[PDB]
Amino acid sequence: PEEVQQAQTEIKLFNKWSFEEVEVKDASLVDYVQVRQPIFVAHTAGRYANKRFRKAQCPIIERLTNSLMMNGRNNGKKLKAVRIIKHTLDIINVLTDQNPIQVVVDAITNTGPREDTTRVGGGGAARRQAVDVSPLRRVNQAIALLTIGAREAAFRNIKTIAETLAEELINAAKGSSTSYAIKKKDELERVAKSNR
Amino acid sequence: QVDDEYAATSGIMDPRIIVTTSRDPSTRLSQFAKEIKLLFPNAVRLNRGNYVMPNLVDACKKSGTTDLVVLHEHRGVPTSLTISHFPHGPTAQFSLHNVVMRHDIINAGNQSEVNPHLIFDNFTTALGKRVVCILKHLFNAGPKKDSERVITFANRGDFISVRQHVYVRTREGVEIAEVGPRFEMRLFELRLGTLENKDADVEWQLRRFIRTANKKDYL
Amino acid sequence: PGVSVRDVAAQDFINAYASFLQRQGKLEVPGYVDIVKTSSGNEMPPQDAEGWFYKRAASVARHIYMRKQVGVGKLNKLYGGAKSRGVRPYKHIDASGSINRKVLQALEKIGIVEISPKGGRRISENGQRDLDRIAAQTLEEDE
Amino acid sequence: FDRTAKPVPVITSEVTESLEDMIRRRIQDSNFDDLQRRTL
Amino acid sequence: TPVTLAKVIKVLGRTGSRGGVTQVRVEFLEDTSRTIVRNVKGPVRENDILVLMESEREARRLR
Amino acid sequence: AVPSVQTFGKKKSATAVAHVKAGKGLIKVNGSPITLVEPEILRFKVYEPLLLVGLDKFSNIDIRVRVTGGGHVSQVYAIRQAIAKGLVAYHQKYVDEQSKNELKKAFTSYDRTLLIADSRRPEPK
Amino acid sequence: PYKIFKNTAFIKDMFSSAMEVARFEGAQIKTVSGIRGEIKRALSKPEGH
Amino acid sequence: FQHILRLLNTNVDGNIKIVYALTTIKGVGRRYSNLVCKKADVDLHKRAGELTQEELERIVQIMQNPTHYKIPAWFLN
Amino acid sequence: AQHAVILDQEKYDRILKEVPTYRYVSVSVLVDRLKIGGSLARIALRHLEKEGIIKPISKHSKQAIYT
RNA sequence: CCUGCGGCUUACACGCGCGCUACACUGACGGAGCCAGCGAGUCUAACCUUGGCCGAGAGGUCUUGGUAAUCUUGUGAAACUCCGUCGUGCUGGGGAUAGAGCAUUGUAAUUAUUGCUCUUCAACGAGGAAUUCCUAGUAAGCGC
Repeated sequence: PEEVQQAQTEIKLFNKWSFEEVEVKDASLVDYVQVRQPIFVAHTAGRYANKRFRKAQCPIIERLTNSLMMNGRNNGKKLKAVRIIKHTLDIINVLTDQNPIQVVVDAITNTGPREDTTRVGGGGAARRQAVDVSPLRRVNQAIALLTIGAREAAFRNIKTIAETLAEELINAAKGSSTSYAIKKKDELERVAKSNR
Repeated sequence: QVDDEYAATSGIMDPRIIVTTSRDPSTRLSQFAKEIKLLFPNAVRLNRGNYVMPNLVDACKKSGTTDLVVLHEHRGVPTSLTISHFPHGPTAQFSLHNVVMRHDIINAGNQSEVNPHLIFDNFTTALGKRVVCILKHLFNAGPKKDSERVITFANRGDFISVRQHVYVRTREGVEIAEVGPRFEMRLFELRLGTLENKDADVEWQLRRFIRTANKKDYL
Repeated sequence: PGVSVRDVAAQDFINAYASFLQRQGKLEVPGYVDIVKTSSGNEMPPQDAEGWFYKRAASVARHIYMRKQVGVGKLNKLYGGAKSRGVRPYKHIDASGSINRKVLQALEKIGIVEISPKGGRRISENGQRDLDRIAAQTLEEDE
Repeated sequence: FDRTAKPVPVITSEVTESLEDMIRRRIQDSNFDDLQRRTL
Repeated sequence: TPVTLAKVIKVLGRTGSRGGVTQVRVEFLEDTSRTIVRNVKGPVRENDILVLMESEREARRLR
Repeated sequence: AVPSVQTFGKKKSATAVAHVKAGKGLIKVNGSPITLVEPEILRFKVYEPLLLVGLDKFSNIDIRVRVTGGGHVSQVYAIRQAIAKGLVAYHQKYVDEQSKNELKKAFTSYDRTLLIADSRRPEPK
Repeated sequence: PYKIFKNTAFIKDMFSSAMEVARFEGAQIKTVSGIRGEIKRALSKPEGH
Repeated sequence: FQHILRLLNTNVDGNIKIVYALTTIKGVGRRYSNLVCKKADVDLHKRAGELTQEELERIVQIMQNPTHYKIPAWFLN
Repeated sequence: AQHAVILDQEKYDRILKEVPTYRYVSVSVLVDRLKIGGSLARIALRHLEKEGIIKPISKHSKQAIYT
């Protein structure tokens, strides 16, 4: 068909958003976020969970696609997550028509809590010790916080999951702390610097 | 007596174990599988999820394993057990009845999982010999001179019962503490073919609707 | 270059064949559709219960074009699902037998249903011609 | 009426105590059963 | 408050501490002279990159 | 005889076998069009078989496929593997083997799992 | 009997309650034709079956 | 649009569609409501702000005279 | 009724003032208490005449129509 | 709500535990599409079956296929996918709870044995102290 000829030259993301010209804003995420893979759909179910750093081999978009089916009511549903991801990407490209990939990457870069904190047992005296956060660890924490805020949005609201996800992604791209993930990153930095 | 299932490997190599379950265990059945894991030395386990048993056992066999135990249950509590000795060895299929749970009663110390001391009590008939050799070749070869972990098999009234006891050689005698589960174990078949066959040579089946099996032990 | 119902879509050709039957008009639908739910495992009645029988007949014609022959057991299990039996586990049930037998009689009226080899359901020259006409009408659905 | 097989035998403090004292012997005299290690 | 960047030179070993957090030597990515041990909690490796919110803070043995 | 090949594609439990002959650029799977993905969201990965080498690269080859077993999601992956295998096979006997090696390298670097078989199979612990 | 598996049967009309059967789990029933057997467990929702 | 009103000594709202407002009464369920809406020749998707008292008394009489209008004996409560 | 467009004329005026501009989606067309007595979520059903404001977003369906 | 060890009673106010169902828009109902494997099945008996039939359904009609890859059987399975309906409402989520009718046995269902249908529409607004299991085709969810 016509879109078959269109995608025959440029392998866009589902032939609706270009899978090129994606940029990572924040530093310390190069080789921690997979954005160099030209693919068609985020369901490449090859064996990547076996190793530690092979989890960075899957795309962060495919990581969020796995994060959609993270609930008792939906653990193991694939095409529901894929269609919801396509709807959320269309909602992002409607709210911000630059690129769903670029806007999502900007939100991921702006939703990162740069510091961490640990509770040390101390032999019976727990204390708050500020510690660093690893690159893939920070990326996974941001993705998890975003998916959790999106899931917590659709508790008493007729809004679609794609709609709440796009609203949280817009709040994270703005960094306005109007989403749970951005509020969580701000509170995490505040707590880490509270006991630095 | 050592058998063709054990003659080339009885005291030669010390064994490893694999503990698993039939399909979708209940939580307490998993906990009991944990107990039978931590009782045995050389203890490694693996959950069975959506696995074809010829594929599972065949894949476990090239990786190298001496024996495989797998369980059953009835609405939370376990009832059955089988042992499959890998190198074409005999599968044995038992009914297990009672249990005490280390989680349930108290934390009474530790299952130190040292190469334990072995006790097989009151086995006379050649079937008792088969059970003794098959079960002995699952424990570790080489406990020490004073290995304080005494495992105990008792064969009174066709219901072999197992406990674990830990002893210290106190002033006038040993003193023991009760650990591990306590059992009412009873077999009902022996097949020299491994369970992957489903049709091979059954050594032994318990006659059930035979009159005299009210009285008689060992068929 | 060859026009097939298999090339045509599910919802698109389903609506097209249902409208063509509605354009045909005569199908002799049962009177039970005013009260039936088309299955025992169904809970509410069909929303377009007048065109539900038409959609079922269109799907049956599509199956008869795809497969050689089918039966009322095959149609019922094909058009069958689970049940709202309460809280106990729901197995899959079949569809209504009398509705299936009436629909089998309903498609031989238009000549779409014929007795297959060793009995069963097949298509005729009139049924194949009507299917080809509906498919060619749906072949021009690309505008 | 009659019985057809022998199911689960109930244990008590006495049966456990009997097996208890016999194993108190059976390590008190330090007789012990084991796999034996073949050379060559 | 611009948090600098740091490339880990190597994961510092024998850092006895609570399981989950480890001291690792990182030289700052802003300048390859500023190098210090830092307490990283996430799953990390060597020759990676990270954000350091403190300039001259250095990790110690946390028992 | 005709210039043709028969190739297979497997899944978790789904198989797919396609006979690819010298044709006109058609792919009939159980007598149905190749642009008829049942989910219809799993189409870009499905049409990636015709996208990894271009839409006109197989304009002289006809495909007759049959997929069975497994699941419906598995059937698509099996059909994709069968299509990749048929494209590689017709590139070797019905076309030049150097072009077969080049297309194999391109499809491999795109996604080796289309041609290679990377099952979710276990390993001992 | 009223329902028959292979090597397992379901029994009506001998008893009328549940604890009747529960008094007898382990009795022996012999077929009139002549094969041995026993009873094993009680069905609850059927009253004596 | 109409709010709740007195119907068979109940207060029934009309802003909701014709199935479920015709269900809240003792002796009528989902299927009975659906089939009496089928038999009273009213559109199944209408909310009862419309359907003036002509059709309301028509469904009153189809309640008190159901077997006149093909309500079968196997459908009875 | 008493007009058969009750709470759907002044609300329709507000929608033509606002919804024909930004626009909203099928989920955000429930704003301004779009509820019973009219069309709560059926604004996309009546959006055949109005077009050229924003693409839609269908949850149960899947569509994006520039309306 | 079923159910495994503990109180008390008969010729019912209870202590320790295992499961399923739900507590709703990734939802719920109407129609469309659909991908399995495991085996099982009847000779002097009636099993497993195909179809046509009628009855909403439940259920009754004769027949071949099969003593077995042949006929079930491609068990056209369920979750799954599309649109339709609906708006967070303890409603259409939810059916514990009853009554009535229908088949359907069986000598009888009577102690709702079972199955359909109608009607009845509880709690359940995410569950504290604690709490187990778990590192990939894994937890998890679905069916034959």
